[PDB]
Amino acid sequence: IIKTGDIMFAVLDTSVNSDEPGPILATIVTGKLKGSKLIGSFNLPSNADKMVITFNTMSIPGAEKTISISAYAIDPNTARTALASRTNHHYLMRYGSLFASSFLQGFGNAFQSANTTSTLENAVIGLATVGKAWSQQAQQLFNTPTTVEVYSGTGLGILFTQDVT
Amino acid sequence: IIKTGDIMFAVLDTSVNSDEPGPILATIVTGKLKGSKLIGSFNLPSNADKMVITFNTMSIPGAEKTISISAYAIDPNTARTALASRTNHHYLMRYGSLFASSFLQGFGNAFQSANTTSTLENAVIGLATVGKAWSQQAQQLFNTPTTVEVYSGTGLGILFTQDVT
Amino acid sequence: IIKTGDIMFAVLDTSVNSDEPGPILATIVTGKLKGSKLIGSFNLPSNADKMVITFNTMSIPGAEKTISISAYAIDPNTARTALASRTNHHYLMRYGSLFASSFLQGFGNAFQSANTTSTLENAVIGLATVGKAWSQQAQQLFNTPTTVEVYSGTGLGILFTQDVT
Amino acid sequence: GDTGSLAGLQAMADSKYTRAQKKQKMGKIREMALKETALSVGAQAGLAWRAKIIDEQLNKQARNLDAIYDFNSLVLEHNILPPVLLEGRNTLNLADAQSIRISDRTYKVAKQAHFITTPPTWRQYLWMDYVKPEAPNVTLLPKTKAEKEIWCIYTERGWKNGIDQANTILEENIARIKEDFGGMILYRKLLAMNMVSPPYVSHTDLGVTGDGSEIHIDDRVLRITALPELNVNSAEWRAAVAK
Amino acid sequence: KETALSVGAQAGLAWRAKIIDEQLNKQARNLDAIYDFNSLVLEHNILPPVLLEGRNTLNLADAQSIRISDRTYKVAKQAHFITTPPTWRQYLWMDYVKPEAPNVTLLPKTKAEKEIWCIYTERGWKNGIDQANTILEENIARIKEDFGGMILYRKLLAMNMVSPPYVSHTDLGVTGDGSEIHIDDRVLRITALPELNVNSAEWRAAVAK
Amino acid sequence: DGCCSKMGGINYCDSSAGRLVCNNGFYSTCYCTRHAVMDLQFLMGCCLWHGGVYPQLNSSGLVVCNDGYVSEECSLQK
Amino acid sequence: VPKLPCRVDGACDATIIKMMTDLNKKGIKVASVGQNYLISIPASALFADQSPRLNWASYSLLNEIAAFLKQFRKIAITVTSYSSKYVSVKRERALTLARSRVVSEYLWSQGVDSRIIFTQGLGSDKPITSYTLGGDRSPNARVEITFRRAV
Repeated sequence: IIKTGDIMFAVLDTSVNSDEPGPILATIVTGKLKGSKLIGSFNLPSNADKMVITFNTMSIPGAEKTISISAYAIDPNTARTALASRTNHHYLMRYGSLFASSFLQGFGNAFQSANTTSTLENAVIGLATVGKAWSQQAQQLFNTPTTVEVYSGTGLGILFTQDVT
Repeated sequence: IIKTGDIMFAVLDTSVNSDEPGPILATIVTGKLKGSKLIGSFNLPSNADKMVITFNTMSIPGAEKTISISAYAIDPNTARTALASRTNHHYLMRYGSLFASSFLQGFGNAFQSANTTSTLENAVIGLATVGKAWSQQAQQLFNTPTTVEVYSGTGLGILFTQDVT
Repeated sequence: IIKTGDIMFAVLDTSVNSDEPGPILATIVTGKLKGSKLIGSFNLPSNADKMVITFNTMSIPGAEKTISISAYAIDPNTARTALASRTNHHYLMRYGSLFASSFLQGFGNAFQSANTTSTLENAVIGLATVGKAWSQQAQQLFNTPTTVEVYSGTGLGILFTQDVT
Repeated sequence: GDTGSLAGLQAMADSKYTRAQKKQKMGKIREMALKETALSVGAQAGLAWRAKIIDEQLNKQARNLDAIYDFNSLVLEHNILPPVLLEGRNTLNLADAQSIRISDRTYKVAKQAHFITTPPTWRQYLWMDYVKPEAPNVTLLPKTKAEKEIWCIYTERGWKNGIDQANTILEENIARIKEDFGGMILYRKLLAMNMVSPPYVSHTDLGVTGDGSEIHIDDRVLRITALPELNVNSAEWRAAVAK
Repeated sequence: KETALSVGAQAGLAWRAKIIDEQLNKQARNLDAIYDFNSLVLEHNILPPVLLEGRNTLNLADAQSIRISDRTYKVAKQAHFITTPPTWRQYLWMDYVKPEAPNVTLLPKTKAEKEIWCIYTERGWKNGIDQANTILEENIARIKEDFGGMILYRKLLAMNMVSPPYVSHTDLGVTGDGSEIHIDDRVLRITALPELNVNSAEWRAAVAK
Repeated sequence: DGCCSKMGGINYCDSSAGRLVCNNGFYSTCYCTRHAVMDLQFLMGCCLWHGGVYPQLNSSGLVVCNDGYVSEECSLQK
Repeated sequence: VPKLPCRVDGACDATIIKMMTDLNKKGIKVASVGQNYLISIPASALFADQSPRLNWASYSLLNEIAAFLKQFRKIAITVTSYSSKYVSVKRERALTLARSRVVSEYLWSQGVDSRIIFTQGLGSDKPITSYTLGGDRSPNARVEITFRRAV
C-alpha cells in the first residue's frame, strides 16, 4: 500500500540529452521497496524552463511482477521541478551565421551603390553574392531549438499519483 | 528472469555508417547469459547530436530459443546517450561549392556593370555564366546532411525494457 | 543449427556495375557447410556513402535443399559496410560540359554587348549561338549519378539474421 | 582498500580517485573479451605442443614399453584372452543410522574372457593424437600496450592450462592400461591359487564337406563351454608358503 | 549515505571476521586438547546421545493451576553411528568473504559530505564489530551445549539413569555368485537406542571424601 | 622468484615430489606442482564445512549451504 | 597460484648456504649427505669442566642453530651426547643425559618446527679420536644432532 501523493527518492546513474526520448531507468534506494528499479522517459516542452521525467514501468525484486505506477520528477534538495542543465546551447551559432550573411549581402550591394558618388569591386562581388544564399539558408536553419541535458550523477524525485499493493 | 529494465553490457565488433540501417549484432560477454549474441539496428536522426542502437533478435547458445527483448543503447563509461564519432562531414564541401558559385556570378555581373565608369571581358564572360548553373546546382545539392558512424571496437550498454526468462 | 547472427565468409569471383540488379552469387568456404553457395542482389542508394550486397538464396550441395537465410555484407578486415570501388566517375565530365556551354553563352552575350564601347564578330557569333542549346542539353543530362562497380576478386563477410537447419 | 577500510574510506574521498575509478569500466568490458580468447588460443597451442612432445618422447622409448607390456606371455593356449579381475580389502559402508556392513575382501569380474585374434599392444592405449591447428583466428585485437601485455600473460596462463590438461590425459591413460595389466596378472594369480575356474572349450571336427561345387578338406569348429568364474567351495582352496 | 553505512558495516564485519579467524587459528592445539571427541566416543564407533538437564521447575499455566517439579532431563539427539569424530572447526570457523567492490553511488563532493561519510562509516564499522561478536558468542554457546550433553549422558549412565545401547552383530561366511564375491559378511545393527529408566529403585548413591 | 639462487641454477621440476631440483644436488624449497604437499591453515570462501554455496541465486540477500544451513555473514544484511 | 603459497615461509637457499658456511668456518661441524643431516659441537663452547651448566654466551650459538634447523621441514630430531672418561660410568652417563635434556628443552622452547625430539646420552663408550689426552678440552667430548629432511 502506497499513500496517494507522497514523495520517494531515486538514484539516477545514466544521462541523456533532450533530443531522442527513450527508456531510462532509476534505482529506488529507500522506503519499502529496496533494490527496486523503474523505467520511463522524458518529454520536450515548448519552453525549456523545466524538464520532467515520466516514470511508469516499476519492478520490485523478489517477485516476477512489473507494476505500472506512474509518477513525475523534481530536482533533489531543491523542492522545485526545474532540471539542472544548460540553456544557452544553440542561440549564438545561428545568430552569428544569420547576421554575418546579412552583413555580407549589405556590403556588396551598398558598395556597388556607392560607386558613382578593382579590389573594392571584388569585395562588392564576394560580399554581394555570398550574402544571399547564406541568408536564405540561415533563415532556413534558424529554427533548431536548444535542448536540455540531464546528468548521470544526481538522483531524482518521484511523487506518487495512484495506489499499488 | 530479467527484472524490468536493468543494466547489461555488450561488445561490438563490426561498424557501420548511419546511412542504411540493417542487421547489426553485438555479443553479451558477461552476466547471466554467456555466449549470447543479439541482432538489431538503429534509427536515422534529423539532428546528429546523438545516436542510439535498438536491439531485437537476442539468441542464447546451447538451446534453440529466440527471446524477443527490445532495448536501447548508451555509450558506456560516460553514462550518456551520445555517440563517439564525427559530425562535421559535409558542411564545408557544400558551403564552399555554393560560395564559389556565388562569387563567380557576382564577378561576372559586377565587372560587367563597371565597364563604362579583351582579357578582363573574358573574365566577366566566364564568371558571369558559370556562376549561375553552379549556383542552382549547389542549391540543389545543399540538402544532404552530415552522417555519423559507429566504430567496430567500442563496447556499448544494453539497458533493458521488458522481462524474458 | 546455426547461431542467430554469426559471421561467415563468402567468395566473390565475379564483378558487376551498380546499374542493373541481378542474382550475384558468392561461395561460402568456411563453417560446417562445404561447397555451399549463396545468391542475392544489390541495391542502389541515393548517396554513394556505402554499397552493400543482400543475400537470400542459399544452397548446400549434395542434397536437394535450398534454404533462404537472409543476411547483409561487410567489408573484410575493416568490419564495415562500405564497398571498395570508385565514386568520382561522372562528376568532372558533366561539370566540364555544363561550364563550357555556359562560357560560350557568356562570351557571345558580353562580347556582343561590348561592341559599342569581322572575324572577332564571328567569334562572338559562334559562342553566342552554340552556348544556349548545349546549356539546356547539359542541364537536361546533368542528372546522371556517378556509378560504382564491385570487383571480381574481393570476397566479403556475412552476418546472419535467422535460423535454419 | 577495504582491508584497513577506515583509512581506506577516509582516503577514497579524494576527488582524483573519483575521476580515475570511472574510466576502468570500458577497460574491464574490453579486457574480459580479450582474456578469454587469449586463454583459448594459449590452451589450444600449448595443448597441441605438449601432446606432440609427449608422443615423440614415447617414441624414443619404444623397446622397453613393448618389453614390459608383453601380452604374448599373457595369452592362453587356445588364443583366448585371460579375463580382467578387480580386488579390494577391508571394505565397509554405513548405509544409514543403525546400518553398517563390513567385509574383509571382495573380488569382481570386470571384463569377461573371450577369443582374440591378435594380442593387444600398448600403442593404442598410450598414444596421444596430434592435430596441428594452422588457423589462429583473432577477431578482437587489443588497443594499447597494457592490454597487449596482460593479453600476453593470460595467454601464458592458458598455455600452462593446456600443458596440465595434456598431463592429466596422459596419467589417465597410464592408469587404465595399468589396471588392465593388473587384472590379467590377478587372473594368473588366482588360477595358481585355485579359487577360480579355468576356461573350458570344446571342439568338434568334420571331414570332407561341401557340395559338388565348393569344398573344404576338413572343418573344425570350436565353442567355449565353461567361462572362468570364481568358486565358493572354501575348503577346496590351496594356500601358499615361502622360504 | 545509508548505502555508505551499509558498506561500512560490510567492511567492519569482514575485518572482525578476519581478526577472529586469525585469533582462533592461533589457539589450534588447545581446542583439540579440550574437545576430545575421539576419547568421548564409545566402543562400537557410536556417538553417545545428547541430554539436557533442568532444576527447580515451576510453571503457572493460569489461575488456580501451578505445576512444579524438582528436576527433569531431555533426550535431544538420539545416539547413532559415526565415522570420524567431529572437530571444533565444524562449529567455530565462521565464514569469510572479503567484499572488495564498494560501488560508491554517492561520491563525496563537499567536506560536510566527507565528514558525514566518516561518522556514518564509523557507525557501520562498530555495528559490524558487535554483530561479529554476537555470532561468535552464539557458536561457542552451541558447542558448549553439545559437549555438555555428551558429558551428561556419560555421567547419567554412570549413575544408572539410562540403559547402554545394545548392538547385535551377525557374521556369515562367503557370499556371492561365481563372478562377484565378498569373503565374509559382518553386519552390525543397534537394536536398542539409549533411553531413560523410570524405575528409580535401581539408582545408586554417590559420595566424596 | 629465482629459487635456485646462490646455487647451480634450476635443473627441473621433480613432479614425483612436486619440488624443483636445482643444478646443485639439493632440494629446492619452492614448489612447482599443484599436486604437492603444502602446509596451510587458512581458507577463503563461505558456506564452509557444509555443502558449499547453493547453486541457485536467492532473490533476497540470503545465501544458503547445500545441507540447508544459512550463512548470515556471507549473506547481505539490512 | 599467486593466492597459493609460492614457497615455504622464510625459505631462502642463499640464507641456507650463508648460515652453513658461517658455521663451518666458525668450526662447529655441519655435514649433509642425501637427506641425512648431522651437526656436531664440542662441549668447550657449551659448558664448563665436567659440569652440566650453560654459559650465557652460548645462547647466541643456540639461536643460530635453531635458526638453521627451523629452516627445513622435518619430523624427528635425534640428539646425542658423548663424554670423556673422567670418574666412572654412572656419573658420565648421567652428565650426558642431563646435557641432552637441557638442550632439548631449550630447543622445544624455541620455535622448532619438528614433532619428535629424542635425547640419548652415552658418555665415553663411542669414542672417535683415540688420542685422549685432554678432559672436556678433548674433541671427542661432544654433542650431535641429526635428522632426515622430509620431502
